[PDB]
Amino acid sequence: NYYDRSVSPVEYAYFDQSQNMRAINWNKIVDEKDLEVWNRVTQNFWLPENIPVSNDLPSWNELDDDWQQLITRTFTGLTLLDTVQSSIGDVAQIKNSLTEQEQVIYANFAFMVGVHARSYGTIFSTLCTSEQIEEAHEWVVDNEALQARPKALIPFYTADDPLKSKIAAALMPGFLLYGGFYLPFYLSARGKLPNTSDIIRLILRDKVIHNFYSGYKYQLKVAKLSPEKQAEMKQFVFDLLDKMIGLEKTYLHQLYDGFGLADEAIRFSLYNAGKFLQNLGYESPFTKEETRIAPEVFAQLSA
Amino acid sequence: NYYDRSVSPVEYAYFDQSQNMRAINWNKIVDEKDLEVWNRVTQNFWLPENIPVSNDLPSWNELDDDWQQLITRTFTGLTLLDTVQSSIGDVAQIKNSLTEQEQVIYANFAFMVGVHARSYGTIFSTLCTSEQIEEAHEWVVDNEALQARPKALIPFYTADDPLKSKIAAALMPGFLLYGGFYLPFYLSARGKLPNTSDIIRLILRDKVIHNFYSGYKYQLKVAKLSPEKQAEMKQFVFDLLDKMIGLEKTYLHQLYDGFGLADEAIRFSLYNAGKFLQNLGYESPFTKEETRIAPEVFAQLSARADENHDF
Ligand SMILES: [Ca+2]
Ligand SMILES: [Ca+2]
Ligand SMILES: [Ca+2]
Repeated sequence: NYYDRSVSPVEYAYFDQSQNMRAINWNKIVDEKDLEVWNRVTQNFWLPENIPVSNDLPSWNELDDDWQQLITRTFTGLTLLDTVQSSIGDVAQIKNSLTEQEQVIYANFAFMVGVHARSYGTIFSTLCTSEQIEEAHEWVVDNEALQARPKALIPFYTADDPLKSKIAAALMPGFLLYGGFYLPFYLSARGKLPNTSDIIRLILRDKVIHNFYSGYKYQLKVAKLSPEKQAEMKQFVFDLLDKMIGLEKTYLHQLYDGFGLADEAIRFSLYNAGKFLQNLGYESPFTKEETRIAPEVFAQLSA
Repeated sequence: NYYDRSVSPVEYAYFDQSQNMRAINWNKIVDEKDLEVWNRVTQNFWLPENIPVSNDLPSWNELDDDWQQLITRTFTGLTLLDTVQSSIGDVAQIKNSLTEQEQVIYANFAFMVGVHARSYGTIFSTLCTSEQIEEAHEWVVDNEALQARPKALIPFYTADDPLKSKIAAALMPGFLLYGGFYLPFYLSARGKLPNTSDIIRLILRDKVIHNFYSGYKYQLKVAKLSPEKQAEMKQFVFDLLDKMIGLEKTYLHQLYDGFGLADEAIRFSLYNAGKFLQNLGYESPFTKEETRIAPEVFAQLSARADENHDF
């Protein structure tokens, strides 16, 4: 068959030029799961302009300067993480794909995480002053605890280990932003910024698929490895997650300093750390007490 | 100001870690052209399943096996070029961006060229047999003239010269597929496969912007260079275009062998070669005779993409 004696262009470009290139074949596909994911993420296309964030103005005006600062800072920090994933992380997955369709799906992911980053700008334009916006950018650049998180993960994207790169690509949508996502749901549970929470739910509708898919592809690759190499990768995952949780806790304590929200946000974050691990085929070590989310906040998350 | 003492993440990842990272700022935009392009390409989002080509079945079934084969082969060849650009070319532009928004726009481009590639499969699903689809894939793999074209561009994407990479990224949507796009417009001008041409026009509505945008960013960067380096880059562009035209001519004569379409297709290609040069800030050397397109074909080429097909 033509497929078994040719390579996809990205394999030609970065791995092996010994055989000629094949065009993508969407009429005969290797993995049915790729078509399912492709259809879902493309049919879920959205842009921030179609949520009426202006209707949040009354409840925004109920919040003082400190709360408004917290929200702008929180969201600008999430914007940084999306900028990392759109511009580096998801595109780095393309060349390490198992299938042709997967290469196209990661292109979609990079674009949609771009749209996620863009959506915070829409919220800021609708609600924040230009000085609130600028202050939050200054704060993000100068917050070492914030910066430590992407600085720890970026090297996996730029190094030559596809499995470690894949783990980072799952960890970003699966875990790293949930500490910040706590804030809008905490607020909307109390009748504040309901339209902003609709944008957050559109973002999560994508991110849950991004985490699942990267975890799915990770599991396919690692299952081929020897038991010793499988154990080595598991050890790497739990060690990296442990480090990222340490960094996330430090950052969230700084972010929410004065508001009391950090310990709840950390539990919300750890619930998702467990989900991240589950999507890689591992068991969550975290207790029900460690991952406890208030019913009113969980209702916002799961709507 | 925070912006002037920080770097974007992709700059941090690949080039410069002397400063901390900044989040993309969509509230204070460096180049309003980026916002204009972002808004247009995102508003133009479409998916090929929304343009069913089941209504092409009557005119498709009129065509003999040779014409059906030609179309399947031509489109599978265009699918390869889209696969090259989606999986390698456009994403390679992200790290060489002048602005933050440009990084996100090239992510959009890579995705949408993926959609372009996807669209041919939806056409084949409706019109082609399993055997026709498989034969075309075999033919593309084994056709050296076809292969030579993306093989000439890929090295620029994987190498570390950003301007040469940018030129390649402009040449793909600006020039390399038009020799093949001649076929559906030749057909639809004769009342054949009209719905397929709607898909081609949706594809072109994106590709014209991809070419414009890469050409625009190229011009901004080369304007900063010394006159000597500008002269070096101009010579590279015309040299690369000359090479690509030679490779395209050889491929189109093989593709259209027995149909007589190759000389018209080559003129159609060279018209777009001129536009490619113009979008890079250079003058087209090609004569009116060399780039002559029939009005009935140009009518199909230039018709507005149907807004009803938008997502
Ligand atoms: Ca405003
Ligand atoms: Ca508390
Ligand atoms: Ca002729």
